[PDB]
Amino acid sequence: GGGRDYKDDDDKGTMELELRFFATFREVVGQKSIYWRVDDDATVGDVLRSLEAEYDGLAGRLIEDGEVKPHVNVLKNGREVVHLDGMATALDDGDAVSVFPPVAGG
Repeated sequence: GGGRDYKDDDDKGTMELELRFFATFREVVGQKSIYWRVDDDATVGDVLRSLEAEYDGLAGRLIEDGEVKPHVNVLKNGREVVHLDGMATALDDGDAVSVFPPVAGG
């Protein structure tokens, strides 16, 4: 079989995630919570990787050097993945990835 099956219906193995945006990231998307369709294997890092490919207002500020970003507050089922694996935590179907832009910690 061929690759790229990032849709609903038929075999594809894509899951659906509630991507909750807050602060700057919220007004960029213009939406405070959405439901995206990525593959089941795709994790929080792939999600924000793809998010900038859509939104110019998210470009660069959600990826730093292949990880999420210093000071950016990104979450996963309410658990802020900056304290754990940001790029590849545990993303399953019906989940909720919450995101906040990088905070001035000095």
